[PDB]
Amino acid sequence: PSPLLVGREFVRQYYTLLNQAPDMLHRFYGKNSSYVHADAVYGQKEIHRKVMSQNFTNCHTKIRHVDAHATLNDGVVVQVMGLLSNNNQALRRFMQTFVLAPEGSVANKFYVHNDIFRYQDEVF
Amino acid sequence: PSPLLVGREFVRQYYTLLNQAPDMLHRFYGKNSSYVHGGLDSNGKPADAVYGQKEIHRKVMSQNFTNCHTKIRHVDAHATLNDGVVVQVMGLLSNNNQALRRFMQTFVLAPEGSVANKFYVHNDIFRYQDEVFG
Amino acid sequence: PQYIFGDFSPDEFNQF
Amino acid sequence: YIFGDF
Repeated sequence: PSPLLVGREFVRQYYTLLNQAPDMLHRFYGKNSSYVHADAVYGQKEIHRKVMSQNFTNCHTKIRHVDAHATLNDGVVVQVMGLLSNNNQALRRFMQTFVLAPEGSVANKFYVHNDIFRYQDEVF
Repeated sequence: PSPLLVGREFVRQYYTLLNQAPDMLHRFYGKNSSYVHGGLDSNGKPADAVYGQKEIHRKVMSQNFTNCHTKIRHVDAHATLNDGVVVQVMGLLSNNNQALRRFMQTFVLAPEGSVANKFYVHNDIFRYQDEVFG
Repeated sequence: PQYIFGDFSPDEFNQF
Repeated sequence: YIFGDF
């Protein structure tokens, strides 16, 4: 399984679903999953709540670069650099770090174990 | 072993050693690790990573790090599969006493599992913002 | 080889 | 904590 291709494809599903139906975003994750976007919320239920607390509506993303390498235990770690615009607003730079774990049983199936988002402007 | 405390200490060491003795950084990495640190190829596309303690040292050397100063602005670390630690880092780097450049980076640490409380760098993704955005 | 992420209908990400 | 071999 090729990390770059996995990573490009996840990236395309995730951001696309962020624009189209953020209420479904919770399905990329598993029971152990960590979400950070300020403590980290864990698991699907709390991630759905936190996703929905952010009120994403026609949220657009401009993806400038994706790095995706093999990680321990057949996983894939992904760093994404891009710009984000919620609800017709100004685009703001961010980075997002995902860790994608093979779902174990099923072939070519993965889930999001980690998701760490941070705006540049909230740091510099 | 607290990840936020581990990530935060690892970053301390990494960027201290980068300042003092870049030629040693490769000692952080394990036989399967990956590494990038910005750069564009001749087409203007972001450089590819390289692999293995050997190649990572070549590529570090090839980067000519000299009196490398770093101004950390953000560290966040979290347990990941098999006790690992994903760490996300944003800061500015200055090489050769020249200007400070924004970067965005991700580490995956793995236990050396031989010992305890010991880790090596499995993944190191670093990019300068200026080569990617504007 | 199409990759799957998470639990989804088949074809969730073959629509546009 | 320890990182790599030094």
